[PDB]
Amino acid sequence: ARPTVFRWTGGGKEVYLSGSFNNWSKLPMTRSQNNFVAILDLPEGEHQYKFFVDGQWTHDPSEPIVTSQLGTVNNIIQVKKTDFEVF
Ligand SMILES: OC[C@H]1O[C@@H]2O[C@H]3[C@H](O)[C@@H](O)[C@@H](O[C@H]4[C@H](O)[C@@H](O)[C@@H](O[C@H]5[C@H](O)[C@@H](O)[C@@H](O[C@H]6[C@H](O)[C@@H](O)[C@@H](O[C@H]7[C@H](O)[C@@H](O)[C@@H](O[C@H]8[C@H](O)[C@@H](O)[C@@H](O[C@H]1[C@H](O)[C@H]2O)O[C@@H]8CO)O[C@@H]7CO)O[C@@H]6CO)O[C@@H]5CO)O[C@@H]4CO)O[C@@H]3CO
Repeated sequence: ARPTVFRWTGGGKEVYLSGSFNNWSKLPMTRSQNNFVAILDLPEGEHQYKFFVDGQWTHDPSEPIVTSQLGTVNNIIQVKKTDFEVF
């Protein structure tokens, strides 16, 4: 697994990260420079995720998106060879 950084820049007071990599639980993100950050060690390959921002599910319009099998919109990124790449 590679260290991988998620950064929410869309504002809010309290933000959780939810994704395929945590079985769609809600990881509290750390407030940092007016943004929210979380760092996970993730295997190389595809990951879907979304944000829970002040009680509302939201995706990041600046990362790629895909429609899940549930009929919902997730972000989709690919972890590659770069420690601490930011998504
Ligand atoms: O919890 C896991 C989950 O979290 C994230 O989903 C959140 C999402 O981002 C929010 O927007 C909100 O979702 C609500 C949504 O906006 C509403 O539209 C409504 O959803 C309705 C759908 O619109 C509608 O399509 C229908 O859904 C049916 C499906 O069409 C049908 O295919 C089937 O779904 C089953 C799947 O086929 C199956 O794969 C399995 O789903 C899993 C996903 O594949 C997987 O990605 C993950 O889902 C994430 C998700 O991607 C995030 O965005 O986990 C799933 C397993 O838990 O299971 C499905 C059966 O449950 O069945 C459904 C009908 O049940 O109906 C709904 C009406 O409810 O409501 C949404 C809120 O419930 O919230 C979610 C978190 O809840």
